[PDB]
Amino acid sequence: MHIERLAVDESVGRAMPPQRFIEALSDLGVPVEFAGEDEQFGPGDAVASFGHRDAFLDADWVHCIRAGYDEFPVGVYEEAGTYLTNSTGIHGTTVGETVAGYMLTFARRLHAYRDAQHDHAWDLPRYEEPFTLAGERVCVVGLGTLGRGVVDRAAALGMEVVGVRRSGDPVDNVSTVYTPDRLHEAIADARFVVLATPLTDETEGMVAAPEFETMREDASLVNVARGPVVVESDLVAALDSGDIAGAALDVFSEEPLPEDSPLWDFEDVLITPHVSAATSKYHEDVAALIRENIEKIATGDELTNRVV
Amino acid sequence: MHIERLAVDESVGRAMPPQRFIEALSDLGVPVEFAGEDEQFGPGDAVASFGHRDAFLDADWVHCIRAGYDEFPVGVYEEAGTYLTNSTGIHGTTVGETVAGYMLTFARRLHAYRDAQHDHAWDLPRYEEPFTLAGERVCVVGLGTLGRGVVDRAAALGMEVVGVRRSGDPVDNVSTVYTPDRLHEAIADARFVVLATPLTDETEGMVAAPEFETMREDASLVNVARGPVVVESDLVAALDSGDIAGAALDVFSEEPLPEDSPLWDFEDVLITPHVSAATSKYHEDVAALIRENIEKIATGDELTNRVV
Ligand SMILES: NC(=O)c1ccc[n+]([C@@H]2O[C@H](COP(=O)([O-])OP(=O)(O)OC[C@H]3O[C@@H](n4cnc5c(N)ncnc54)[C@H](OP(=O)(O)O)[C@@H]3O)[C@@H](O)[C@H]2O)c1
Ligand SMILES: NC(=O)c1ccc[n+]([C@@H]2O[C@H](COP(=O)([O-])OP(=O)(O)OC[C@H]3O[C@@H](n4cnc5c(N)ncnc54)[C@H](OP(=O)(O)O)[C@@H]3O)[C@@H](O)[C@H]2O)c1
Ligand SMILES: [Cl-]
Ligand SMILES: [Cl-]
Ligand SMILES: [Cl-]
Ligand SMILES: [K+]
Ligand SMILES: [K+]
Ligand SMILES: [K+]
Ligand SMILES: [K+]
Ligand SMILES: [K+]
Ligand SMILES: [K+]
Ligand SMILES: [K+]
Ligand SMILES: [K+]
Ligand SMILES: [K+]
Ligand SMILES: [K+]
Ligand SMILES: [K+]
Ligand SMILES: [K+]
Ligand SMILES: [Mg+2]
Ligand SMILES: [Mg+2]
Ligand SMILES: [Mg+2]
Ligand SMILES: [Mg+2]
Ligand SMILES: [Mg+2]
Ligand SMILES: [Mg+2]
Repeated sequence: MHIERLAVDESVGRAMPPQRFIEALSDLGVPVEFAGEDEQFGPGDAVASFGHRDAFLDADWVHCIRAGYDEFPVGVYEEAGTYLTNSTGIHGTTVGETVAGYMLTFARRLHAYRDAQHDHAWDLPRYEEPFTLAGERVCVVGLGTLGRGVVDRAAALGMEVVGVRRSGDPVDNVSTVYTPDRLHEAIADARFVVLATPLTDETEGMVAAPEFETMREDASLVNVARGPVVVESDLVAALDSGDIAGAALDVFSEEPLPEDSPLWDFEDVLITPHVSAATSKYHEDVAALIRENIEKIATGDELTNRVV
Repeated sequence: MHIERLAVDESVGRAMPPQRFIEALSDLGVPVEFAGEDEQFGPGDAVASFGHRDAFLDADWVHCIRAGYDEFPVGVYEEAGTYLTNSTGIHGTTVGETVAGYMLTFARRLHAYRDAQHDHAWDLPRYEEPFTLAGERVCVVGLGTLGRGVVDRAAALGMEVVGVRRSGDPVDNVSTVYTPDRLHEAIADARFVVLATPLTDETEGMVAAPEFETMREDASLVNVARGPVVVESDLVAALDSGDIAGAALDVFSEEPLPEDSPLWDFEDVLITPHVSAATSKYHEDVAALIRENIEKIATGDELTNRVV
């Protein structure tokens, strides 16, 4: 399979300016070209894209610039003979730092202080409100690149770390790992529950009213995975009733989050606009994977992060 | 010395409910009692207090429940034969976590997102705005309990750490230690400059217009020390002119921060109301110091954290 061109789909703009990425891929050994949204593809084309387009099935290879490839019809790629790769492996530091930032925000009450800053108010916390992450329990659901980025930072901060993954097998810096049919055992005693799984048939709606019942009333949910891993209306109901204390949410069942969502209005909810993995160097981070896979395809080696 | 009672001055309420601290010391080996602000003291009395009262000079021992004793008349304690101890040693985790929180808030843009949350606005950052702490440089000025709490967390997050202390001697997790006469060299290339010194003769007004000139235009100041280590009007001017990018400020020249201060209104300033060390377990953390010095008094050993 003989790549002659890398097309950079305009949808990459949802993560990074296309020209920054195109410039990062100079010296690839094939030309790199911008592709607008209604262009055609053919043999010899590789495409780098955020979203899926059916026109891509005329190309030889699509590199999805996201870790999560849930919006791509994987079955149709195989039939068309188009390779599909993803960008898992590059988001550990960005998302790990954002999640550490969410947990420290809640522990040290930074968000409440920011609210007060708008009012020029010197509002002192109640004695019980500020706490330390050190000594507190976090459950990380999904123990891959994202989850491990969270775990390693949580462990370094002195948290007790448990988690969940498909295999249930051990992970460094996780004291106890559970399979997904022991999720309720994993989350029950945690001060924070972090979601870092792909969106699949299995994970869709994982976290719903039963899970919020099981969680501690003083616990917070962190979702940096995909919105539909949570049943969003159940999350709203749990927040309304005080079944849990709050949440840090980067992803939602409808994005952008509608202006009329109830989720904006809770003091102890942090909303971030699907930017937990944002970075001014995303173009370099993704370019490294493209260079790697170009070499693999050129030499007949197995592609890195091949989905189908 | 021979202690028969610990009085808990009501001013401890500026950090912790007095009854919580009294009850935490129910097995100390001497009785512990609430003291109101106009009580008198005598031989055998120890007193725990946030601030100084002249009535305490009739006691044998005052434990200041703060690390910083700059509002105590140290001179006069020696004359009265009253021992004075402070609470340095107990704020590393709380302040370390807060400062990691500030830094992660700036890197990951969480404060901007909080502001947008109030407006129900899905506001995407500029491409260049989000970055990672990993790989960025922090200079920690003061390498004691606070400063080491910052250092260790910064280092674990992948930062390059340099710092400043009086002795110049190496410190674990600091790549390069400078003496205070090389402050300008220490700060010049740092993305974050963190202040963690006591307020002394030498430290007052350390950070003023010339230091803001020296610092990078993209850098942020963190002050968790004392407000007067900074020349506050010079900080405002520096922020206005874009000499530095922003600041996380827990302490100020005048506290509470006056409502007319320009500091409240900068997007890239975080105001917190002298709470970087706040904790729902402060009672336990201070109690541990009392228990340690009661053992020292009983055995005739030197007191821990003795100021005079
Ligand atoms: N918010 C953002 O900007 C952002 C950025 C990047 C990624 N994401 C999302 O995060 C997802 C994960 O990315 P990643 O790079 O960390 O993926 P990854 O490295 O493939 O890790 C996935 C992890 O999920 C586990 N898992 C799968 N099904 C599970 C289940 N039912 N319950 C519990 N754990 C389960 C896997 O278990 P095993 O270890 O046993 O295989 C693995 O530990 C992506 O698919 C994407 O949706 C979000
Ligand atoms: N915001 C808050 O709520 C909060 C909480 C606790 C403390 N504080 C403030 O923080 C201060 C430090 O507390 P701590 O427990 O960390 O004290 P500490 O353990 O005694 O450490 C003080 C450090 O400052 C260094 N130092 C002294 N003069 C300096 C100078 N001119 N330039 C640079 N470094 C200098 C000392 O250097 P050497 O090691 O070489 O002697 C030491 O490393 C307290 O005095 C208090 O004012 C604030
Ligand atoms: Cl949903
Ligand atoms: Cl109480
Ligand atoms: Cl000043
Ligand atoms: K094809
Ligand atoms: K991975
Ligand atoms: K383990
Ligand atoms: K619950
Ligand atoms: K429960
Ligand atoms: K007790
Ligand atoms: K005395
Ligand atoms: K100390
Ligand atoms: K060192
Ligand atoms: K000066
Ligand atoms: K400057
Ligand atoms: K400069
Ligand atoms: Mg409140
Ligand atoms: Mg269920
Ligand atoms: Mg609202
Ligand atoms: Mg090879
Ligand atoms: Mg100077
Ligand atoms: Mg204002």
